[PDB]
This record gives sequence, structure tokens and C-alpha cells, in this order.
Amino acid sequence: FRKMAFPSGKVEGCMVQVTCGTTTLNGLWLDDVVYCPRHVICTSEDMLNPNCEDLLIRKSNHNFLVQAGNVQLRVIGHSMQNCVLKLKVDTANPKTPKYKFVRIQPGQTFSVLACYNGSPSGVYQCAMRPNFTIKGSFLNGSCGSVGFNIDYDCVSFCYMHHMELPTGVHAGTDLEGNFYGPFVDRQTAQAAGTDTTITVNVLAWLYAAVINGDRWFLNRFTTTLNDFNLVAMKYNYEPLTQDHVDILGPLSAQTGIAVLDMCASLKELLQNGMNGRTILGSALLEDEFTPFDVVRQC
Amino acid sequence: FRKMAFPSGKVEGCMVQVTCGTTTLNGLWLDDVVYCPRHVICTCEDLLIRKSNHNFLVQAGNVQLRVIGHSMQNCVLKLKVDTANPKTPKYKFVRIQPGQTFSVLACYNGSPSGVYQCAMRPNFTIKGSFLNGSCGSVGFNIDYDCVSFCYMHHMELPTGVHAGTDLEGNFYGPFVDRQTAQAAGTDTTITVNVLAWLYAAVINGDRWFLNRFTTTLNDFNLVAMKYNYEPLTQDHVDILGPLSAQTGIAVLDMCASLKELLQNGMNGRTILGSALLEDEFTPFDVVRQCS
Ligand SMILES: COc1cccc2[nH]c(C(=O)N[C@@H](CC(C)C)C(=O)N[C@@H](C[C@@H]3CCNC3=O)C(=O)c3nc4ccccc4s3)cc12
Ligand SMILES: COc1cccc2[nH]c(C(=O)N[C@@H](CC(C)C)C(=O)N[C@@H](C[C@@H]3CCNC3=O)C(=O)c3nc4ccccc4s3)cc12
Repeated sequence: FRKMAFPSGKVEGCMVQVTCGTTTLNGLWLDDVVYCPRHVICTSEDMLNPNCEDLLIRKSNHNFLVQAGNVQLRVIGHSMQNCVLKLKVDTANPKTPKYKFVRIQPGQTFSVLACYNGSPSGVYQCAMRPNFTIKGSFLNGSCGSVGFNIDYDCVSFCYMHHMELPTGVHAGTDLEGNFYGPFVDRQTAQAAGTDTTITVNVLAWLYAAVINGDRWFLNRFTTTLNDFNLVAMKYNYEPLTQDHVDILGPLSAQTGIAVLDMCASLKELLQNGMNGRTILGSALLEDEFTPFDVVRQC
Repeated sequence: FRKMAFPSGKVEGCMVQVTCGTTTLNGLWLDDVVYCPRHVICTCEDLLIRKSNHNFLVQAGNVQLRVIGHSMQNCVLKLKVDTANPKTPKYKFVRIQPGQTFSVLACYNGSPSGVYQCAMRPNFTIKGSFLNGSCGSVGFNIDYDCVSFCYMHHMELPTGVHAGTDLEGNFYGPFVDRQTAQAAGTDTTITVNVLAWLYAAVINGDRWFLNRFTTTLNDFNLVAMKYNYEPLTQDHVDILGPLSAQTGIAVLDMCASLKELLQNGMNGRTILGSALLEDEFTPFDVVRQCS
């Protein structure tokens, strides 16, 4: 199994740069609107004490330099939606793909297109941690890079990049500007909640092992969801939701292993350890492959 | 620090579907030529002379391109079409060296499916992710809007690793394009890349494996060969200079850390979240991402 990103071309065609004053970040150009982090308007003396909504009153359309490459897009309007700025431009992007804005749940994966000054630099897959951080690879100037999924040529944008935490993980918003997790867009050292293991993805990993014939961990036990969830928390595993049970349905049907039977198999692995054995060639359980990712590769 | 592929858009615009008889795979459309694995004509030289232009159905999305000529170059078929691809990037064909990395755009039925980074192994396989119908997917690097194509996909070995050709149709490794079970040579670990990745781990604040000891180059190499690692050359030492300059760790100091890692193991600890020594990041891969 590889971490595979989605092909990035439909998003590459949407990346622009937005400069206000001396600060440049990335923006997302869809139809005649450019989306970018609102703190592009911030000076060095703000950022610590964000006056963003009031800072915006002093700004006008002619203060924003939006560029596709070095071609300027004239801004004809602007507004703030939570932590994102929306700049109306006078040109509809001809490369606009079919798209949606979606808010993802912890455990879900998405492709990040890392960009600097409007120019795409690389692509890689990320997983939203239960503490609403991602293990990105972002440098100075990355803000406004986006994360996305592609289903039947429709691009679901789910992430825009804002911040690196002191611990080196990353935090951001959806495309309506609402942060994932308890972070704010201030120049300020913030702490995430203690992370946990993504149980639904570990289960998907065990299904992937079964599909490939590695199934020694299957047992003759089952569990209720409540009993499992209470044991899971004692090992710093996430509790399962009904939605988690539901997205494991296709893999359960494919292997003939009930979800609750697979939970009981994981419960044993958690209480008794791996006994030095391996699963898919590893003593470590992987929790960054979703059920959809597993069927994608199998 | 993450395994990072190049943005695939310039390549996606070149992928097409090629069908001949009951066989369908992917092709690469550059200017007015489509490049694809020659065995698209199989259900090859006597078999190709018996084919006509119209036996080939080439599709770019919905539109069909008209084949007006064809030639074979080694294991690649070159189909001349009557339409030029307007999205053709500036490009080059290159044959990569073992240990170098590239991005793969896995495609099915002419449609791009996923992108990920691979290394050309010392035994000239690659550890990819390819299914039925992935043949003709390509590997590439991007340098200032210029796409260097280096790989076209042909085969999956019984061990699950993969084999293919350069864009001249010459295989990497001792493989042939036949429906047979083929074994590769014994693989080794790319030493210069493991060292690059250990430097990456230092740049990202991971230091538990550093030590005070040092080693000579020959003594390191004696241990390296013992653990089935490739020799480290003075040119590799030179190539690691910048990363040594940034971190202030001499290359042979890092070699001493790798030697102890090899003789002692990691003791359950991890490096950049990995429990295994990683050898698919080149020194350039570390540099271009960390700066
Ligand atoms: C004492 O303050 C700290 C203490 C401990 C850890 C800390 N982290 C951050 C923090 O992340 N700040 C945000 C910015 C805030 C406003 C959301 C920020 O720099 N975002 C970057 C992406 C960063 C950069 C490095 N790789 C990461 O991904 C980004 O692109 C932006 N650059 C600018 C530059 C000027 C104006 C707007 C923006 S937005 C501050 C901080
Ligand atoms: C006794 O035979 C074996 C025994 C033990 C291991 C084996 N491996 C292979 C083997 O790899 N064959 C080649 C094809 C040969 C001709 C190069 C092949 O199937 N390539 C695939 C990609 C494959 C498929 C699975 N994932 C991989 O990446 C591709 O797309 C192509 N498909 C066809 C189908 C029909 C005609 C042309 C092509 S070209 C055969 C084999």
C-alpha cells in the first residue's frame, strides 16, 4: 500500500497569488471569486492582536493585487467569511472544475497541493487527526494552499492552510473559513488536544490485510459497539461513530467479516499486543488509510 | 517532512487511451505522437507489420484521434496522429540512474487515477501501486516547467514490485515484455538516500540516533556491504555537503550514526514516524522540500 494523492491538475488551474501590502499568499480562483486567508491584510503589528474585521474596513478593492502568474486580475469586490477573504474579480476562471466545498471529519484523508506565490510545488496525502491537525509539509509562504478529494471529476475542497503549531503539525480551515479544531488565526503559539488513534482507519487496515490473505488476528469473538468504545478509549483509540460503522460496510461485505467481529479482533490486539507477529508486514498498525482509500488500492 | 510528488497537471493533459483488439492501456500524447507499450498489439515485429493504422483506437477523453502512421522503438510503440496535443509541455526523455526518484501518475483507461513518488531501486525495479490496465502510465520529474519523462509502466513481478522501460522502450533491469514470471536481482539499500533522510530528520528536530563517534569512509563501507547497503562514494559525500553544512554534522559523523543503527537497530524508536530506515528520498528531495 502507498499513500497516493489525487491527480492535482484540476486544482493547479485554480491557484493564484494574492498580495496586500507586502504579504503574498496563495488564493483559490473559482468562477469569478478568489478565496484566500483573511490575514493577508495583516501587518507585522497586527497578527498578534488580530483586528481583522476592523482592519478590513480600511481596505478597498484597489488594495488587493491578485495575479495568475504575473497577469493581474482586477478585484471588483471583497468580503470576509469567517477566516477567509473572498475577492470578486472581473474574470471567470476558464479552468474552473466542477467543485463543491465540504467540511471533513477526523480520520478522513485528502490531497494537499503545496503552493508558494501561486505556483504549485508538490502534492501529497494527509489525514485529519482526531485533534484536528494534519502532518503537513509547509514552509513560509504556504498559506492558502488547499486540500481536496476528487470523485468523478468533481473536486471537493476541504482544507485551506493557515498555521503551523509549535509541535510541527498544521492547522487550517474549510473553504468557508471555519477552523478545524480550537485554533484561531493569530500569531500565537497554540496547543492541540492530545491526539488519539483513528480507530475506523485501523479497522480498514485490518480489512485490507484480510483481503490480501493476512488474517491470523481474526477470532471467534464479537462485541457490542459500546463495550468496544469503552475499551478503545483506555488504549487512546478513538470511539467509533455510527457513521464509522457505516463506511466500513463495503469492506465488511467484501470479506464477510462483520464490523463488530472485526472490532472484537482489534480489541484483542489492543489488550494482548502483537506477540511479535506482523500485519501486512508490520508490527505497527496504520491509521491513515480510510475505508475508501483501501478499496481505491485493492 | 513528507514523501511528495510533483504536481501532475502537465502530465495529465498528455494521457490518452489506446486500444487494439481486446487490449486497452494508456498512452502518452506529445505533439503529434502517442507513445505506448508495444504489447498493446498482443492478445512483436511480425505482429506489427500485420497491423493497419485503423486497428488502433486512440481516445483523448471523448474525442478520437486518427492514427496516420506507426513505428516500434524497442518495447514502445510510437503512433503518429493527425492532431497535435496543444497541452504538450516542454519535455525531455531521460533514463534515470538507480537511486533517483520520480513521480508516477497511475492511469486507467486513459484517465489519471493517483500520483505518488517512487525510486528506481538498485535492482532496477520500482515499488509502485499498479493494477490491471495501468500499463502505459508514466514516471517523471519536473524542472522549471520542463517535464523529464523517465518511466513507462509494463509489468508486475510475482513479488509485487514493478518493471518498465524508459521512453525509448528499453527496460530498466533484466526484464522482458512477456507474460512470464520473472525474478529480479537481489535488491540493496540506497545508502546515500538513507543518510539524506537522517539529515532530514535532524532538520525536523529528531536527534536520538546521533552519537559522538566518527568513522572512516572505507570502514563505513565495510559495514554497509555487510548489511546489503550500496557503497557510499566520495561523490555521494560531496552531494551531501549542503545538508552537512546546514546541520553542522559531518558526513562521516552521520555515517557513524547509520553504522550503529545497522548494528543495534532502533530499539522500537522511530525516525520521522518511520520504524524502518527509509531509502527513497534523494539528497535533492530533502533539499527542495526543507528550503
Ligand atoms: C508566536 O507565534 C507563534 C509561535 C509558535 C508557533 C507559531 N505558528 C504560527 C503561525 O503559523 N502563524 C501563521 C500566521 C497566522 C496569522 C495565522 C503563519 O505563519 N502561517 C504561514 C504558514 C506557516 C509558515 C511556516 N509553515 C507554516 O505552515 C502562512 O502561510 C502565512 N504567512 C503569513 C505572513 C504574513 C501574514 C499572514 C500570513 S499567513 C505563529 C506562531
Ligand atoms: C505467467 O505470467 C506471469 C506470471 C507471474 C507474474 C506476471 N506478471 C505479469 C505481467 O506483469 N504482465 C504484463 C503484460 C506483459 C505482456 C508485459 C501486465 O499484465 N502489465 C499490466 C500491468 C500489470 C497488471 C497487474 N499490475 C501490474 O502492474 C498492463 O497494464 C498490461 N496488461 C496487458 C494485458 C494484455 C496485453 C498487454 C498488456 S500490458 C505476467 C506474469
